[PDB]
Amino acid sequence: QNFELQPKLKQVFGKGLIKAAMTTGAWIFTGGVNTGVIRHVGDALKDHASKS
Amino acid sequence: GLKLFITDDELKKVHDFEEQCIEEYFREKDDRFNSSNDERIRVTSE
Repeated sequence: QNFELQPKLKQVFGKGLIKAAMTTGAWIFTGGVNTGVIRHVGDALKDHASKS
Repeated sequence: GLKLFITDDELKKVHDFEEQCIEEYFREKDDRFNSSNDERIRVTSE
């Protein structure tokens, strides 16, 4: 189901998941559709595809 | 002649080329603004 996280959590977990995926060239299996935990990685990748 | 008739698979290929170029250029552009000395001085001020 759809949820939300803390903002200070979303800055650390969000950008740190992005730089987990840049510095080694990682793969990220998600649950696919834009719900919940995938809703936060879509906003984190929105931060990714604006600065890297 | 100088014109090169291109078939539809490199038509989309030069298109997604060109989308990369336009996005990468915009990214660099705004990076040079957000790394310029003038900005640094100001953002530090505010």
